Amino acid sequence: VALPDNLSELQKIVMSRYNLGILEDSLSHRPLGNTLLTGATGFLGAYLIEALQGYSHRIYCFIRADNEEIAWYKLMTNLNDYFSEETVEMMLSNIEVIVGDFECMDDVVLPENMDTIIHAGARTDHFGDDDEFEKVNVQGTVDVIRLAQQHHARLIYVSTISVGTYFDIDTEDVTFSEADVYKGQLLTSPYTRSKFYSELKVLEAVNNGLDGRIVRVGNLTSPYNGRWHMRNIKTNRFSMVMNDLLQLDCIGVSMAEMPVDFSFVDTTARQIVALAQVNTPQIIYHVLSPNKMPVKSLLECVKRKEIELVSDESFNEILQKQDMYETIGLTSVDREQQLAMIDTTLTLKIMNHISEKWPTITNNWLYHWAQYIKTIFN
Repeated sequence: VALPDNLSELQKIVMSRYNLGILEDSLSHRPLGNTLLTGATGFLGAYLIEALQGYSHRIYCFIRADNEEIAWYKLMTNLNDYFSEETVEMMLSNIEVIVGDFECMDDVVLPENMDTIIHAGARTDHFGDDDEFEKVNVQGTVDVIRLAQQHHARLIYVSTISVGTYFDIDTEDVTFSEADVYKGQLLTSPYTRSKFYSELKVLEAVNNGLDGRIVRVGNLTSPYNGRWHMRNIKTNRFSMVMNDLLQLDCIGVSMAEMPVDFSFVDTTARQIVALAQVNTPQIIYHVLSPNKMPVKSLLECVKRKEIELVSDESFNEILQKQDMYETIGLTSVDREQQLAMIDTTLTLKIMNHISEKWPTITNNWLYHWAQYIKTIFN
C-alpha cells in the first residue's frame, strides 16, 4: 500500500479544483487535432477511434507489435469486428500506426507535435507475472506522462471506478466522489492497484504544470447502438457471472441487493471525447451510467416474472450443485466487504451541460442483451 509522501498535497488540489465548479469562461471548445491513442486493440479503444472521428485531425495509434505490418493487422482486425467494412474504410483514411517495442517504452520517436494524448493502456495479461506485470503498467503510464510534458499536450488518462468501489467492513464513511483520491478503500485486484497508482502518477505530474485529467469509467458493456459483439467476452468478469445467473429462478439477499450498471461503450466513448474538448478546471471525472439498478429488478425484466429470495446459506448449496467455479468466488468476494456509494454528480452536470445524457435502457434491449450472453457461453 505505497502512497507518496506528498499525498496530502495531491488531495488538496483535486478538491481545490472540484470546488471550482464550472466557471463561466470554462465551457468553451479547444480542438484535439493530432491525438495519440494507446487503447486500440482493446474494447474502449476501438469505440474511441470511432467516437473522435471528425473531431480530430489525424489519430496516431501506438501499438506494441513486432513491426508495422503486424500492428496494422492487429488494429484492423479489431475494428472489423465492431463495425462494417464500409465504415472502417473511411475511419482508416486519417489514422496512422506507431509500432512500438514491447520490452522498452523508451526512445519513442514521434512524427508531429501531439496536442492530445488518451491512454487506455491494455497490458498483456496472458503472460505470467509475480504481480510484476502490474508495475510495468505504472511504468507504461509514467512513460506516457513523460511524453506528454515533452510535447506540451493535454493528457487524458482513462481509469476505472473500481479504483475505489470496494471498502473494508466496519468503516464509518464510505462515499466516493470525483473529489476523492485516497480514502482507505481496498485495492483488491492487481489490475485495480495499478490503475490506482497511475492515477497517482498522473496526479503528481498535473501538479507540476501539466494539463491532464482522469476519467474513471464504469463496467463497460455492449454499446447502445452497435454490434452486440465484444472481443474476449469469454474473459470479462461481469458478463460471465450474468450467464451463470440467468439459468436460475431464485437469488440471494446480499447477492441481489447489489447494483449493476450498463455503462455502454459507445456512450462512454462519446462522453470521453466531449470531455477532452472542453477545457474545464476539474481533474477527476466519473463517466458512468447513473441509471444503476438492483439485480432484482433486472431479472424481473428478463424473465418477466418475479424472482424470489433465498438466504445466502441456502444459496451456496444450489451454487456448488452446478459447479459454479469462478462466478461463485467473485460473487461472494463482493458480498464479503462493504460497497462504496459512488457520487457522480459534478461530472453529470458537465457531461450533460454540453453533451448528451445517458440513453434510457429499454426492456427489450436487455432481452436481446440477455440472449447474446446466453448464446455465447454455449
